[PDB]
Amino acid sequence: PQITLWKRPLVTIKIGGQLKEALLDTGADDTVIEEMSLPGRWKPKMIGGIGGFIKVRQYDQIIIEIAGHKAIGTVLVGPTPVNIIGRNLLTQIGATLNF
Amino acid sequence: PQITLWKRPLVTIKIGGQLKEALLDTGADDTVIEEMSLPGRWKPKMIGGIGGFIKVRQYDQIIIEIAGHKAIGTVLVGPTPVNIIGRNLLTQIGATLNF
Ligand SMILES: COc1ccc(S(=O)(=O)N(CC(C)C)C[C@@H](O)[C@H](Cc2ccccc2)NC(=O)O[C@@H]2CC[C@@H]3C[C@H]4CO[C@@H](C)[C@@]42O3)cc1
Ligand SMILES: [Cl-]
Repeated sequence: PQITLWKRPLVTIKIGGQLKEALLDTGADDTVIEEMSLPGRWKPKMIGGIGGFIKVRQYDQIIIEIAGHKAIGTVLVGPTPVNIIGRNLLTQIGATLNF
Repeated sequence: PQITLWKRPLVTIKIGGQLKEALLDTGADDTVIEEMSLPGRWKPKMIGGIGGFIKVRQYDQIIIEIAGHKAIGTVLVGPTPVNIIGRNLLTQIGATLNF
């Protein structure tokens, strides 16, 4: 698909057996998902945005379906107000910015 | 151009006579630039990201050249770690997300 940017670029994702809405975000290095339970070991991490830093749990090798496209990578879980699909997974579905 | 996302999508902008680097950010509604002096009156705005809220100054109808494309629109000025080009100006230069 080609997605215009008049509105937030939100898509449906499947992660950990649940359906969620998430933002396709070229400004995010990593993918950040609201608090949920995932399997495996995790390590703590601090990530910084506008307004300061938050603590998240880093999970590796997580499978995510993004608008029907399967991808695997690291997912950060923490108190974000919006689910964010970052560059580490956008590259895997072949996403590009065009102008 | 067509910009892949294996690296941060950084571009050169020109604003108020100065060259700066900025991130093309589909996850940002608005455009936010580090502290600088711009012409005209400003208005207050609160913006919220991952780490809380900050107060910024809103300037309207600012000329800005983004990777050689001219845009005229609203720019927010405040303590941001990186200069962010958001959807308000990405739509003016005709940017889309494709996969
Ligand atoms: C290592 O991995 C990461 C991954 C992500 C982040 S990140 O979330 O911190 N970030 C990184 C940028 C700032 C360098 C990704 C950016 O796309 C963010 C996404 C977003 C949208 C909505 C809510 C939270 C986060 N966007 C935003 O902050 O948008 C807000 C939205 C409301 C208004 C409109 C915008 C103009 O100013 C900002 C503060 C905004 O206020 C950092 C590190
Ligand atoms: Cl990854």
